[PDB]
Parts: sequence; structure tokens; C-alpha cells
Amino acid sequence: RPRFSFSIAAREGKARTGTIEMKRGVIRTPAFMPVGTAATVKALKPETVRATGADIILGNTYHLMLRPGAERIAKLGGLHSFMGWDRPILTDSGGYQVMSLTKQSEEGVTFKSHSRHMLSPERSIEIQHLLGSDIVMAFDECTPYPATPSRAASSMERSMRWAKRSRDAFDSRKEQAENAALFGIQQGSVFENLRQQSADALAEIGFDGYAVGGLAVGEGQDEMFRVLDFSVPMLPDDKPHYLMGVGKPDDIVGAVERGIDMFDCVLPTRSGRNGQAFTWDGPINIRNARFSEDLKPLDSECHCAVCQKWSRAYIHHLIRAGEILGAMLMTEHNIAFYQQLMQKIRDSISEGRFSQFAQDFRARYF
Amino acid sequence: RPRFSFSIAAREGKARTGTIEMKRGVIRTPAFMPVGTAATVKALKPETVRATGADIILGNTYHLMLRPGAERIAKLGGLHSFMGWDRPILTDSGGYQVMSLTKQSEEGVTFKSHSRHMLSPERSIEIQHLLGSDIVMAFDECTPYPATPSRAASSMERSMRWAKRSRDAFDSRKEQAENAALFGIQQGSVFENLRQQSADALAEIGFDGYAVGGLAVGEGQDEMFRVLDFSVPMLPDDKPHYLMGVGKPDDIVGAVERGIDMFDCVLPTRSGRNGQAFTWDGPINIRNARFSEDLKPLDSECHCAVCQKWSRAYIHHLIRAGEILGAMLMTEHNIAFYQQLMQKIRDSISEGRFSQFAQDFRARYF
Ligand SMILES: Nc1nc2ccccc2c(=O)[nH]1
Ligand SMILES: Nc1nc2ccccc2c(=O)[nH]1
Ligand SMILES: [Zn+2]
Ligand SMILES: [Zn+2]
Repeated sequence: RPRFSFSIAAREGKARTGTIEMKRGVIRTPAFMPVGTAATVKALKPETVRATGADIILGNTYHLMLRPGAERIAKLGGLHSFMGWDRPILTDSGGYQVMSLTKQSEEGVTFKSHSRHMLSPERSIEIQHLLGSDIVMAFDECTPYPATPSRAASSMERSMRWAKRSRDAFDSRKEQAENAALFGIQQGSVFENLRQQSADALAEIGFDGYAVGGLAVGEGQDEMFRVLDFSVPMLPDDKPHYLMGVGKPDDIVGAVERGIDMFDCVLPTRSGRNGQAFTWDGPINIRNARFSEDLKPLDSECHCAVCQKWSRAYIHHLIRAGEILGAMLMTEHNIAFYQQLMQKIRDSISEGRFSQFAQDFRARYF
Repeated sequence: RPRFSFSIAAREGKARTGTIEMKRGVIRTPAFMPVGTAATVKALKPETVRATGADIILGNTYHLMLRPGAERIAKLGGLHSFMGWDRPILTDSGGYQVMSLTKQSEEGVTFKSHSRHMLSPERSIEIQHLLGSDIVMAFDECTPYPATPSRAASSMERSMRWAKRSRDAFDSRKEQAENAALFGIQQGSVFENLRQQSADALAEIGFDGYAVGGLAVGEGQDEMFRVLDFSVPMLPDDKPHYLMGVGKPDDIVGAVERGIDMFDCVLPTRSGRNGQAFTWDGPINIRNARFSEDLKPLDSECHCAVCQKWSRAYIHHLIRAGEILGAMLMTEHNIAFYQQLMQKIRDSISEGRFSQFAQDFRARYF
């Protein structure tokens, strides 16, 4: 088990399928990472998360640095033993969440805990180290949407300076540099020239993987794909491409077609508790009266435990009754559905029939 | 597998240990029945409930007749397939919940859904049949606490008339009378003569088991035990004795010492989500700051999955963060703890050392 090794086993167009080997395990790509906000993938035990097929989960730094605190989790042995997940864990830098859920300067960002806090590239990298993150994300400044070329450039340029600092901060910490990986984050809003600048600077600094940031800011899928079309090719081909905050089945398939290898999004979990269930025939709102006496499983083909044991009628009842089990069952199904999606994606690419799979997927889902 | 067969395998004082054989399974007594309010044991999958050691669960008729409706559940195949629990299920008559969570008459009770509804002995028995209940409880009128001798007598006498009606309603339904069992409920508040009257009337009508009702109404454990001391002996010795709504470790041990064979209470589940965890050293509130960095499991001896994988510090974090997993883990532990309690009880009685076990239990728990 090497610190980090990305191998591409097959391609079709811009799409790629392969593996990322790390000390804590192998990550099959394209990969979908279930999101674990506060040291938990909402409503699911780690074993359940793994059982659905996930090889890696995403840990939210923002919430953890606040509660229960990075230093504390390190004192308890790290995020891995703390939450009972022994496989790889990717941690975001926290800057994003801060700018969403404040005084900003070239040194970093200061904010009030919804207490006062300072978060810089150095502190971000240290927090992720304290948590014991396997894939560390560089600390960046997200660019609001819409953004003017000038503003986008300033932010992108600041992010690149911050990327260099993240890099050095990471390399300066022996244990971290030797057991974990560092991903740089491309910015530049929807402007091609900025994206190119960011890509080259990122490549110039050198990272283990490259993320495409600033694309989950309210733009439509059409604009996102347009941006991906010219952005992903700018990134080093032999390293993973990670589309941050992007999920939603059809979004994922389109991004893979454009070269993305990694995904994360709260939709599976959040929508689940909200009553939305993903199926190959598109999403459905289980709370709708039409499911009150529907004995069929959430999805007719899904092989997840939920679809094997319970009906839509029962889950319909639980969600409308505000029952915790409803949240558990919906979330397990959705995450299982997402992993199943990724598996079909990896298989179709390995078999040189991903294009057909994508077409067939869209035809039925919509 | 007979319809109903209670066998006592061992005794020590008033305590008894044995089994109740029913079509859907064997129930080891003394037994604790996890409570499933709205067709679910809050925060737990049926397999998990079973894994903790439960042989039977209690289904709340009240909530089910309202949502999703008895007729509907019968249409979907019954409570068993609806919730994924194929073992025995005991259903309360619903009258209690109505008088708690309204126009009362000799024919029954009318109430407003917190819609208008009528619930009589006949309707109660039919609802439980529609749900597919294995152990049907007679429809009774609970006696408020405190209650005067006159009022207690009127209510007890009405309950006895209602017990006869429940009996006939049950026997008049072929499929139900042949596959399920019927338990009568003793009333009479804290008055010995009324309890005796109720017991004889109940015995006169004849039931498969006898419950001691009206004892979870705010009286202290001292008064409850006093009542149990003279009440339980009045009930037929060769049939199960069920103390309704009574849980809380020390309450259970004391009631077994006084001849009770069956228990149910929401404390395990409700307290769990509230942050209270039961241990052999007494209950603890996991939210307390003293557990923020406690790496030990909820309880040092518990063999439940939660205590094998997660620390008090993690569960402390989840509960304070309002995380669903916290509710899941706390509830699994508590129910597992309750089942472990019952096992130690059954074993000590089988081994003629229940008295010592009770003494040792109290010494440490308190
Ligand atoms: N740090 C960071 N995190 C993100 C998460 C989702 C979408 C976008 C981003 C982004 O641009 N930067
Ligand atoms: N039907 C019924 N249910 C109960 C539940 C808990 C305690 C007491 C009672 C009782 O007396 N009757
Ligand atoms: Zn499913
Ligand atoms: Zn435990």
C-alpha cells in the first residue's frame, strides 16, 4: 500500500476508470464520496455506508474544527477511530463552508461561530492533519456566482497563492506529507483564460490530484458542462479530477463524460431525509399520497437492503410520521443507489460501452 | 408451534422463568418488549431489535388506527410484513392512549384526532385483528391517579364488563381466536378489594394471560411494589403476568421478584434519544461535559455492538450535535442493555440465585 498511486485502467472519450491506492485502502474511480458533516454520514453507521459500496467518505472540516474541535479529535485518536471508519477520508479545507454557512484578508479568513476564529492556509492544513485526513484539500477562496472577470481573477490569483502555502504547509509536516495526499483546487469561475491560468499554476506547484472548484454555485447544468468541457482538459491527465459539491445522477454521468473521477454531494443524504428517493426512473417524493399503498420497493432494480425488505408504503408512512427509521432507510437507499450508479459507470467504461450507458441512463431517468 | 402455551421452567419465591410458545415464535420470560409506537421501534431496524435479544415487540394501536389506519395496514398484508418483523407482536387496546394523548360512555369512547373517532371493546379487538396482532389486549378504561374507592370501583367494574365484551368479540372471530391470544387487564387502582374483584372476574371470564394495569400513573415505586405484593398473587398462577408500561431496571427486578413475567416501557427508547444511557452502574446522561473525552464504551460490560465499536465521547458528540446516528446508537445500547438485564434475570432464576442477583444488582446500580 503506497501513500498515493492513481492508475487508469481504461478510457472511452474523456472518461476514465481506474483506482487510487492509499494506505487505508483502494478507491475505485469514478468514485462518489458520501458526505459526513459532523463526523457522521447522517442516519447511517459506517458499516452500512461501506455496505452500499463506498470506498471513501468526505469529512467536513468546518463543523469539526468548531465541534468537537480538531485538537480534541486528535486527542481521541483521530477522525478514523472516532467515527468508526477505517478507510480513506477526504477533508475539505473549511474555507468554503465559512464563506457560506467574516473578515477576509491575504492571510486568511476570520469568522464568528454561528465565537471568533481564524482560518488560514496553514491552520486549515494543520486541522486536516489533526483530524488524520487521507486526502487533504488546499485552502482556497471560493468565487461567488455570478462573478466579474476582475473579481474572479483576484480570487483565483489569491487561491493560487494560497495553494502554494497549502503545499508548503503540507510538505513541512513530516507525518502528513508521508502518509496523506494533497489536492489543489482550480478556480477562475466560468472564464476559460482564468481556468487555464489556475490550472498551470496548480500544475506548476504540483499536487496529487486536482479539483474543479466553484462549480456548485447556482449555475445550470448546461453552464457547468460548458465550463467542464474546457476546464478538465487543462488539468494534468495522469492525476485524479475531482468535481467538488457535484452530485445528482445526471450531473455525475455528464461530468464523467467530461473527465471527472471523483464526486461528493449532500443530495443523496439530505434529499433522502427530505423524502426524495432516487430511482433509475428518476427521483420520486415518497411522501406523495400515490405511495401510501405501494407495495413495491423504492426502486425495482436496486439491490440495496432497503429495497429487499421494505415497501414504498412503509417508508411513505415513516417519513410522514417523522420517524427516524424513515430517514435511515431513505438515506441507505439513496447512497446505495449512488454507489450502484458509479459501479455501472466504472463497468461500462471498462467495457467500452459508457457512451451507450449514458444515453440509456438519460432516456429512462428522464 | 401451538397458538399459545405458557410453560414455567423454574421458580424462586414469587419469581418465575419459562416460555410462551406462539405460532410466530417463542417468548422467553421474564420478557421485556421494546415499544414500537408508529409501526417502528424508534431509530432501529427490526433486525437490530432482534439482535439485541427481543423475542417480541409491542405495537401501539392508538397511533396506528389513526395513521396509517388499521384497514390500510390489513390491506398491505398486516403489521408483520408492513414493518419487517416476523415474530410475535403484542398490541395494546388503544383506550389508554386515548385517555392520555373525548366522550366516554358504557359503549366506549369517542375522541378527536390530535377528526372524530369511536373506540369500543368490539372496535378495539377488530383493529388489533386487522393489524394481525399475536397477543391482543382487552379494551379497558384506565383509572386516573389518585382515584377514590368509588371512582376506582366504577371504572374497574366497567373494565370488567368491557373485558367480557373483548372476550366474546375475540372468540367470535374465527381466524383471530385460533391464531392469536387474548390478555385480560386487572384494574382497581391501589385498593386491594377491587383488585381481588377484578382478578376473580377476569379469571371467571378466562384469558390466556393477565396484565396488571393502572400502575404507571405517577405513583412511586414503593406504592407500586406494595400494590404488586397483593395483586399478582390474585391472578391465575399458570398464566403470564404482564406489568404494563413498567420499565426502568430496578422497577423490573422488583416486579419479577413479585411475580411479573412481561414488561414494556418507552424509557429505553425515549431516554436514549434524550441522551440517557443505562449501565450496570446506573443511568448516565451522555450529554454531560464529563464524557466529551471519555474513550470508554457506554457500559464496561455490555456486549452490544455499540459498546464494541464506539466511545462515550463520540456518542456524546453525536447527541449534542443533534445527529440521527446518536439516537440510533443510544437506542440500540439501551434496548440491548434491557435484554441483557432480562437474560441475567432468567438465568439467575433458572439457577436459584435470583435473590442474590437482585441484591447485587441494586448494590451496584445505586
Ligand atoms: N474548498 C472548496 N470546497 C467546495 C465544495 C463544493 C463546491 C465547490 C468548492 C470549492 O470551490 N472549494
Ligand atoms: N390498555 C392499557 N394500557 C396500559 C399501558 C401502560 C400502563 C397501564 C395500562 C393500562 O392500565 N391499560
Ligand atoms: Zn434500494
Ligand atoms: Zn452497549
